[PDB]
Amino acid sequence: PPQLHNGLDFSAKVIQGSLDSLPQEVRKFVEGNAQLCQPEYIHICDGSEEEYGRLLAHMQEEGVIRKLKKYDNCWLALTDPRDVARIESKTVIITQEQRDTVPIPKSGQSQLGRWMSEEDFEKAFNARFPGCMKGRTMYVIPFSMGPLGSPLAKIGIELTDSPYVVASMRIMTRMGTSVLEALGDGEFIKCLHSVGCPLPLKKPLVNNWACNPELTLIAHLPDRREIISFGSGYGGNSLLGKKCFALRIASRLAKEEGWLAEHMLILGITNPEGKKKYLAAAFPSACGKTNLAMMNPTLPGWKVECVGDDIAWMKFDAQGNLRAINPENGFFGVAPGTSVKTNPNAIKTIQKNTIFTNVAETSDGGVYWEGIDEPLAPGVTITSWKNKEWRPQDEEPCAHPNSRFCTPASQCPIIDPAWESPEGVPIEGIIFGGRRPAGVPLVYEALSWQHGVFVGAAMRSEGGIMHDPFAMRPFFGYNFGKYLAHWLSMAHRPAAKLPKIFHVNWFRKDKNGKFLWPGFGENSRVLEWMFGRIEGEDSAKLTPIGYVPKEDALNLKGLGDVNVEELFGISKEFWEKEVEEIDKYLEDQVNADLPYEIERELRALKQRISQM
Ligand SMILES: Nc1nc2c(ncn2[C@@H]2O[C@H](COP(=O)(O)OP(=O)(O)OP(=O)(O)O)[C@@H](O)[C@H]2O)c(=O)[nH]1
Ligand SMILES: O=C(O)C(=O)CS(=O)(=O)O
Ligand SMILES: [Mn+2]
Ligand SMILES: [Mn+2]
Ligand SMILES: [Mn+2]
Ligand code: NA
Repeated sequence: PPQLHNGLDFSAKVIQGSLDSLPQEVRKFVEGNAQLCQPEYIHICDGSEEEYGRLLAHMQEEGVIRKLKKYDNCWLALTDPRDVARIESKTVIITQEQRDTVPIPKSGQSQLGRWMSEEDFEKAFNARFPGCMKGRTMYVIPFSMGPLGSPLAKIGIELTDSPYVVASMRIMTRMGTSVLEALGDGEFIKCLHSVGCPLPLKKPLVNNWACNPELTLIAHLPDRREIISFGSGYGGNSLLGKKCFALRIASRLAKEEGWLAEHMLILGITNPEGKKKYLAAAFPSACGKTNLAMMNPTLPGWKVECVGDDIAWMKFDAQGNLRAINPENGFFGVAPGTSVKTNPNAIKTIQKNTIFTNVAETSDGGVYWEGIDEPLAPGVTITSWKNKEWRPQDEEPCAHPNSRFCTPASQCPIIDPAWESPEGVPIEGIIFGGRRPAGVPLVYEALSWQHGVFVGAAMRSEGGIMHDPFAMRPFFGYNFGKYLAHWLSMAHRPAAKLPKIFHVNWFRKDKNGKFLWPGFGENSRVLEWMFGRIEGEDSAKLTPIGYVPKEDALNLKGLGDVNVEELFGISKEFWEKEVEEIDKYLEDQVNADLPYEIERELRALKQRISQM
């Protein structure tokens, strides 16, 4: 009799599964947080189809989702307009020393992370979590990041009061009983989440979407293997396996253990000769990873296949190959801009078993968003994401710009045969890229590994303004300076077969703000060039910024009107500005934690530019 009364025994409140079936430390995790959060019910997720349909029915009954009648088992959730995206300002990492998490900025304001003390977090935690799940179900999500059972997979337990989180996590991860069995008495990442709206409600509910914007806080405690998230039900704030776990926690572990957790798509590309290579590409959010990951190549005889569109875990094998796996189980893709033109393969994926968030609904029960490129029949009407009637004449979009689809990976018609291989896929090329409207040509190749890493460090998003090194600005699990040092150390691994490093720019514009490159499926012409360069073809011309394609090295047939002078042009004047800017940025944001080799590469680039 380990108790004097009932104890912390929550058995009486279990409505799915059994606490007795849980590994000991898992049970402890549940009951400790049950005591803190005070849920009315505990639901231990098994991951079955039966559970999933019952969950969707419950949410349908609760008014939390709408069935999209035009498609097969597709659903729509509409959110509070205050809870529409992963929120960087409320995202923090707790460590003993600030500098372990983020370099100390000379300006006194860091773009590379957001550190919170243990003391401050404890106060914030205590002001948020006690009784937060009152009147709600605590769902227990046992999930594997990476192929189930594999020793490279990592397991988490997410406790959440959101059924929307459960349904999405079932798509985005491998979840259920088999995960608990794979876990045994092993280590797991502790993931705690609440929408922060205990019953009875204190503030009004908008669009049946529970959230607490004012108290929204997404915290990480890597030393405790803990992710603790409050107040948002949206994407990266709530699906804790994705950014919180597979990037922030995992990059820190990767640093300690000799691997890599990165914001990268993984694709397999096959040339007309049937030769296949795998490539990894880091672009910032909103810069087109998912379009490339799922590309339909315009060039005949070329094939692209998707391993993953968002997150990559990578490490060397015994033979020196950099091996990559997608730790996700689905795609959580931006809906607006998705079309037959921009992503035909996504269009084919998302018509069954898919959850949409903040897109518009058509009167015949279908989905709509800006950039969909499909006219509707006259008479068909649109309900916006704000649940109002909508006309193309309105002063606002029918879908939120960050509206999403959530879709099973295995459903993708071009999903790669090896997308679940526990040994991972051999990466032969790493592609960096972002939005650079000026100065940066379509593609270049790095001069060396060290130059490659410098190229990643100098990536940009948002109109070529915001620095987003390695597409990881909001995702570093630790000090950026040390992350660079970790990337640089890869060149010292004996027999390491280092991938070639490229930088792309789909976004160069002319003087009128017109895109100089067609992009999307046409980016196959760029990947072809990369493929050949990996094969060691004599197709490259040396410049101050790296190797670029020679004249006529790129297949431009079918695009005879491309302004090649402007697209591939390199200006001494522009690049002088570029180095000066990178210098100020690294001085301000990285300073004492900058590895010497990065300083050297900045000097080397400046040097080559001075000889123009
Ligand atoms: N001009 C141009 N735009 C592109 C191309 N590929 C993608 N885009 C744009 O990039 C945006 C879509 O990419 P997203 O799905 O938002 O980016 P992502 O990297 O998948 O972002 P997350 O899913 O948030 O990580 C849209 O604005 C597209 O128009 C291209 O080849 N050319
Ligand atoms: O912002 C991103 O990079 C995303 O992939 C969406 S979310 O998972 O952070 O919501
Ligand atoms: Mn009810
Ligand atoms: Mn994406
Ligand atoms: Mn992303
Ligand atoms: Na809703």
